[PDB]
Amino acid sequence: MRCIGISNRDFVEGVSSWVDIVLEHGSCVTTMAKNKPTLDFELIKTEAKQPATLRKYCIEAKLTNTTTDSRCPTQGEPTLNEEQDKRFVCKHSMVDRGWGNGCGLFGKGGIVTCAMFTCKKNMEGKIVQPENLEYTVVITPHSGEEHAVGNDTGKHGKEVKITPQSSITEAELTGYGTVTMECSPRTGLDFNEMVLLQMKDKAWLVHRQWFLDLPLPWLPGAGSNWIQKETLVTFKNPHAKKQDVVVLGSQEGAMHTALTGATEIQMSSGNLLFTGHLKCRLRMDKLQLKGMSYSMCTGKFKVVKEIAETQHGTIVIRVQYEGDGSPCKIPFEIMDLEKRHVLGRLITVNPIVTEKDSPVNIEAEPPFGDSYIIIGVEPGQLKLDWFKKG
Amino acid sequence: MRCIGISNRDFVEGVSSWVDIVLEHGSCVTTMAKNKPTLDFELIKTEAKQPATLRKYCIEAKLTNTTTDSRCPTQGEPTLNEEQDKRFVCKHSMVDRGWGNGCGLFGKGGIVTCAMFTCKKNMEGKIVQPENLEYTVVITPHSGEEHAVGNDTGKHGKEVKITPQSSITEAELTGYGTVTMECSPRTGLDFNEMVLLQMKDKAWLVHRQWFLDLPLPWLPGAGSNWIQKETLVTFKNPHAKKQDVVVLGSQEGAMHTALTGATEIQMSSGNLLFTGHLKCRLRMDKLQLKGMSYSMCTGKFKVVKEIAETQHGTIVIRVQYEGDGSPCKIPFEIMDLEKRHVLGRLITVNPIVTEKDSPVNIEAEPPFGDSYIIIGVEPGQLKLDWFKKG
Ligand SMILES: CC(=O)N[C@@H]1[C@@H](O)[C@H](O)[C@@H](CO)O[C@@H]1O
Ligand SMILES: CC(=O)N[C@@H]1[C@@H](O)[C@H](O)[C@@H](CO)O[C@@H]1O
Ligand SMILES: CC(=O)N[C@@H]1[C@@H](O)[C@H](O)[C@@H](CO)O[C@@H]1O
Ligand SMILES: CC(=O)N[C@@H]1[C@@H](O)[C@H](O)[C@@H](CO)O[C@@H]1O
Repeated sequence: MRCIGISNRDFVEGVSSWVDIVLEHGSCVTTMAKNKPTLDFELIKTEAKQPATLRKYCIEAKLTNTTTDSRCPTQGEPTLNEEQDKRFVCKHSMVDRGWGNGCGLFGKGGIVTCAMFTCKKNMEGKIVQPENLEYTVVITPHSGEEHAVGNDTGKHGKEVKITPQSSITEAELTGYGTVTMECSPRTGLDFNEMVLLQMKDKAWLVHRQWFLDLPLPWLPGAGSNWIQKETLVTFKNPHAKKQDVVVLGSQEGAMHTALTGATEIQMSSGNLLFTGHLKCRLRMDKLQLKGMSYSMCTGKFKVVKEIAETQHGTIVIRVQYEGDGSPCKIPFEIMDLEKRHVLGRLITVNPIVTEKDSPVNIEAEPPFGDSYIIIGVEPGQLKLDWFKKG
Repeated sequence: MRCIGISNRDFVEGVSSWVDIVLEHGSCVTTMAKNKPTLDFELIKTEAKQPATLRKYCIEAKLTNTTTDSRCPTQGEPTLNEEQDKRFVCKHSMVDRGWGNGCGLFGKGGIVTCAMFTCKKNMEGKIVQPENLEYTVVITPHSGEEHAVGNDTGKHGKEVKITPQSSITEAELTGYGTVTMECSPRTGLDFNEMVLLQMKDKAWLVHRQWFLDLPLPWLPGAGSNWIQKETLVTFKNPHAKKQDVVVLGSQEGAMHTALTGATEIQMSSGNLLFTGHLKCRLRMDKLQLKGMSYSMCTGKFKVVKEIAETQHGTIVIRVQYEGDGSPCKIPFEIMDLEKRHVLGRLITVNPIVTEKDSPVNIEAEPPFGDSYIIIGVEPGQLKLDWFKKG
């Protein structure tokens, strides 16, 4: 009864067997099948089991251990062994030389300045495969338990992992039997032309060329010497006196700007927010209603909570049984105004009392306008008035 | 003799009195005036004596102490006292509510999330006034001291501060008298439409509107609640379940990108690199050559260093006096090939020996092509061959 409360809910009625449903983060589905239990379905997680790094980008660097080799006007070209260390970034320039700084001659002497580049912070691009993602789905049967209604905690339901690969999941719905699932990872957005870009806790789904065209230092998906370090390094020699080098500073904020609200996916508890869909097929044949032998409850009920309408025109009520028959079925029927002609269906099918002092929640779909909610049988049979919106 | 060695040097000859010169970081000037000492001029610093902050921009923020007030479908509008704390950033949104999360009703209940914004790192924009800047200039007379040549240390010269305001500086050139200065801060780049933007050690000179159009949080030049914090804050409520807020991350690298090589000024030793010019007028009347009574040196000399050409066609030589007359003037003349007709002028005017064993440097301008450098008088008078470039 977890979908109750939730606006993006979806009512799906089975046949007489198989049922089709579509799940997506934030959406919920309630299935109905006749002679079968009502079930709530919700996609709770999407896990990537160690994908792949297309590339890694440095977004914040260091610049240290600066060295330099400067020749005299005559002495020719500068040389630093650092010019081979691929961790260093270098650049040649000329500077004035003369008696004043160690040369017999006067003129431009060459220089070469190098500095070790070090990455402080980075982001990674990953290649995603629905097929290979692992999905976690929660099934919560409409048992009517005193605390079932919209309980976002998971103890009222079974958690199922749908391995695109490994395949076809089966489920133990305690006291109700077994159900089966066979889903298909759906989605618009072509995925093999997209990339999961992670920056700490955040992460979007970008295109491939856009990601690869990124003007930043990088390491192969497969550190070993960053590539294109100059993108973040600058050399300066304004007055032909000496040459300085400097980094550019975190491109973190810069990146976010470029990712302006793109397909973000970032983080539902250090976890993924799957982009689109999950079409499934459910088979209930191995499932069965609970308590179809039970006696009709003959005692009277008392409204413990209060008929409250859901965003979809259904009503939810919580009653308490004070009779002496438990376990027993709850006499529930929705009638019209001339008291005779049933006008509404139960969503929480086959309502039953399990314990004297344990309330029972029931969701029903009353007709539009004026109706009656008759709980129990006379004696003190409850007759509640209801008017439906619109 | 500090300008010797330096490519951006500038030779300026006085009259018979006043002289005009232009200084700029990296450039050097050598002045000559006849019956007057040769002097080297160099603008070493430019100091801003506590300018003004037009505005201050936050380029890196925090987001903490997150709070929220969420009403039930019925309860109406959300309210947080944080909505008044100008340190907090807030945003209203709606979320699904129902029995499952604390409401008797079902529907959208309003929420309002707020979080305290804190600036981690910032940059300031300052309004610059040449007039009011203070300039430091080094005057280094061509004394010919054994270590004078291009000595970038300042002990061979006087440091003078030219206060645009306070005004007209006077100078004590020990043993040489006094000289005077009256400069004018020049520059293209209109300054009252520009701004000095500082980011730590770095700093450029940007335009006013560009600086003010900056899409970042800011504090008045005259903290008291940053303005436009949202520029760095984002709110999200994907599934109508809860609303999260998040900052955007350092815009440091982003800024640098936007400042692509603009008029940088950043840092010559935690100091300014003045953008353009400084036109001055020098009066030497109160100056005088040194040792114009001295005897002609009669003894012989020895070349201690070695005639070496400067980037401007001048030559520099260092000799040592072995005679017995000191203090005395050094017999120096440049002749042509038929040994009789002086072809070159001295830059280091009135060369004199001050101590037997203390070498003397002399800079001279030999004619183009073949010439003679005759040092001393016969006996062992030095006759050196020289060929001039081009
Ligand atoms: C090989 C070398 O140059 N070592 C120095 C190290 O001693 C120093 O702590 C560091 C910070 O300046 O720079 C270099 O790592
Ligand atoms: C949402 C709600 O009704 N609260 C209940 C809570 O009292 C109980 O501890 C838990 C276990 O069944 O389920 C829900 O969390
Ligand atoms: C007024 C208030 O909420 N105090 C808490 C403080 O105790 C805590 O250390 C900090 C970090 O979470 O957040 C807030 O400052
Ligand atoms: C550049 C050069 O010739 N070095 C000298 C140095 O020997 C001396 O200590 C100092 C003081 O006069 O002047 C210069 O620094």
